[PDB]
Amino acid sequence: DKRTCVSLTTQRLPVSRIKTYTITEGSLRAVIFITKRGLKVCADPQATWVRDVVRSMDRKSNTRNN
Amino acid sequence: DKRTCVSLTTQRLPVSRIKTYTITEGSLRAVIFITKRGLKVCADPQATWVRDVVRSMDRKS
Amino acid sequence: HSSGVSTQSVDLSQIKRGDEIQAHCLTPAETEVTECAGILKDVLSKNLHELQGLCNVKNKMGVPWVSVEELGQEIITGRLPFPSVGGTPVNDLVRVLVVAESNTPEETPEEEFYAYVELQTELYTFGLSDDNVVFTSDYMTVWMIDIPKSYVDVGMLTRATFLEQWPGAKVTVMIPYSSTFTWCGELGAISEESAPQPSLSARSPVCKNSARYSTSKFCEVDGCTAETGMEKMSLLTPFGGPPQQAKMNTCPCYYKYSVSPLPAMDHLILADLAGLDSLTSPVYVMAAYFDSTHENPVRPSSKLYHCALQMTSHDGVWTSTSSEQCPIRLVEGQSQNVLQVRVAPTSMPNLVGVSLMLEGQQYRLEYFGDH
Amino acid sequence: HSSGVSTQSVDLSQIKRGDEIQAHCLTPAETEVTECAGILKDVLSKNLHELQGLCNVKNKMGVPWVSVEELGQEIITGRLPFPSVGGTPVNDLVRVLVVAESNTPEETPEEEFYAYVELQTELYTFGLSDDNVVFTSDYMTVWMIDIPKSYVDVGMLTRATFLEQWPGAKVTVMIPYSSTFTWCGELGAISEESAPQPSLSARSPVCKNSARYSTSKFCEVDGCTAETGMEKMSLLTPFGGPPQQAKMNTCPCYYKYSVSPLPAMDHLILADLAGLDSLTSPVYVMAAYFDSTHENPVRPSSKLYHCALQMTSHDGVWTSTSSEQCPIRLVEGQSQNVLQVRVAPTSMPNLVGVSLMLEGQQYRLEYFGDH
Repeated sequence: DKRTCVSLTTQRLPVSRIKTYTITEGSLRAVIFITKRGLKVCADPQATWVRDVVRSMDRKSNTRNN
Repeated sequence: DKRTCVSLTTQRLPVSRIKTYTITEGSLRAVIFITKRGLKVCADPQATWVRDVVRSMDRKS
Repeated sequence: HSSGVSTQSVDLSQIKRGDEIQAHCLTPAETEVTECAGILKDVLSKNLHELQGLCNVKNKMGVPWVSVEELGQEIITGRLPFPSVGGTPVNDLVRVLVVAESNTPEETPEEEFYAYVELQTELYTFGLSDDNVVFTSDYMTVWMIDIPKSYVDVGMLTRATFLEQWPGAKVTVMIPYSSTFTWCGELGAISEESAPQPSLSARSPVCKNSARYSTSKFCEVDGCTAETGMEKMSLLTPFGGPPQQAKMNTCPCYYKYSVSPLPAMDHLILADLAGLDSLTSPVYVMAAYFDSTHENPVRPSSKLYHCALQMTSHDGVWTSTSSEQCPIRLVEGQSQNVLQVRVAPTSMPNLVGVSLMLEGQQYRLEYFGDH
Repeated sequence: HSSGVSTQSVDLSQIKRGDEIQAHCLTPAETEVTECAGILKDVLSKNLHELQGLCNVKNKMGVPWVSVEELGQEIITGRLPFPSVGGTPVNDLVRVLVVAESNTPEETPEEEFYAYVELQTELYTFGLSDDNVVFTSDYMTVWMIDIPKSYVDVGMLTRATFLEQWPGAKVTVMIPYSSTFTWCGELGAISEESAPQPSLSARSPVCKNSARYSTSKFCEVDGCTAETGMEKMSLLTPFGGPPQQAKMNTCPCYYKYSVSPLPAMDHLILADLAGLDSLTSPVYVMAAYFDSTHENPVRPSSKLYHCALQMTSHDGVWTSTSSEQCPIRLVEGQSQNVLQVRVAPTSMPNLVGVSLMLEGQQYRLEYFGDH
């Protein structure tokens, strides 16, 4: 079934702890980070630190992609 | 030495328990009911119940 | 019985000037006793107990007489089981109506009826003075007073000092929680040699161990999944309790504190109640919450709101009544024998608590804390 | 020196734009960070630690780092030893400045300095968001926020989440209590393997079992007569440790709660302090009291007030600031080495508590409460 974020984390998450991410878009669109051990934290897609991580990951999953 | 009232009781005293009495003026004008067991109690003279206790005690004084 | 919980509908239309009593005696209006004391003088002369019909819920407890011989006092003191968080400082006040009374003796005694009632909190101690009376009668006095809402909650001890142990002596604090819900806390006096007799009223911190719900880590284990329908029910009603069983749901805690994706659902079930088939009096459900809309981070202080719902039996079918901004609703469950308290998942972060009030039972569920 | 207590005089005239800071930064004014952020960007960009001079009293405590590997968090949490009762629900708000800093590492680090800081109470958690920031630096951030005074007291937990165990990390909460008095609660981070190191700060229910002081039945026993000059002193300073010994008097309780006639004396000694001859910094004494001036018995809404006095050593001779509308005053003890806190017996009923603050010690004396 569908899962939506109700609350967004209020603490930044180190890129050095994220594994992957997605961007579900409901009434409360958000970036769902998946920590290296399985936790799923929602974050503001508008937050600078989030954007920074989303980029850092795309730029780290690109070079590490052929 | 001398004694004063800094506060006036909020509860009533049963007249069937006030041995003596005495009014005191100065800092805060008050009524000082002494109980049959000793203990003293500062009350308000403007307080309705108070006047009722004095007068029903004055029939014996 | 010296204790228990009871309910009843309250139609202000069928209440002597109730329309007015509500607005001038149970609402913080004129700061003088003039207005209210007028309305009650007129109405209580005809029917001495017209006020009893204003209590939607009545939670009474038996407290023993305590004597202070030196001063010839007969005292009864007790912790009223306030059904909900009183409020916040940023809130306004609530006009409460205190009432001391007792049975009218057969032979007129020599001493008349007198009672000093005080609602003492930590710092201050609100006293009901002569300047607070709004009505008197041979064996009953009614005091009016405005107390800041947050003062009216656990921590506020109720003490009533008498000079005689009048039979049937009791003190009642009528506490309006909303424009249409009034809870009456009652202290009924009982033998000095009797232990305090509390009503079946409990307080449950549904979300004890808040940290646990910061993420969906324990969802599977806690039993909160799409599979179970976000329902992990646990009994509120103790074993020998009334035949109406009440249950609470812990899962809402995830929807209130989690920053993890949770199953998308229209409503969560905060609690349910069975036994409606044999329940005669109504059921009240009160919610406490914040309206974080239009908040300023620099001065983020919101007011705590309260809405109360009522479920009633009509032709074997229970239906719900509602308040305006109420985040919760009551609807029939799996059968006519059950009712549930539904709320929207997105409302959980601002929901402070919900309380169940019905015959012989009162449950104050809170979503903050550990006690 | 992980923990401790320190004081200093505060000359706003000697402080770079101190007058503005304490009016748009430490006072509930513009509901926008803009003003204060303005003053602070100028002032702090020059003299970085300029805010430190506004702390009349600083009370720091060493608190162990608490890791959360899964989230890469390094948290420091602690309950500040608030000096006095925050306030009543009737009071206004107090604007606080929350600072988070750390030492400037000699070599540029990987990550940048970061810290989320929340002030959490039972019902609400005031998070200091980006919308609250009024200043930032490579290794310092200052937030600002208005909170109802009553929330700022014991019960408020201070929580600081970081991402690295920044050497020198510490969260400070500058809390004004009056126009001339600002108390700063500092949480200094210490080894994760260390034990909490709080400061020598005690809270004391001077009038425990207040029902005892309702009459003068226990004056002879408690040693509170005229034979004793109404002085039942008790050491506040533990052991023969800190060279300055402070003492409290329990007799004031009688003058606060007793409705019996008590001795007549122009003053009472609420407390005293010895060791002024070796004390190299100023002593502070804050009284918390309710305004006497009779209110409406129907709506007893009363505000809580705070006033701080300052004792300074001028050539070995100690003098204090004016106690204009402050119920208490500081005078010289038997020697220049001793100092006393004096008060009129008449003002005890409305006195809530007095706090003593000096080098290494802080004593919060409360006249209400039983523990």
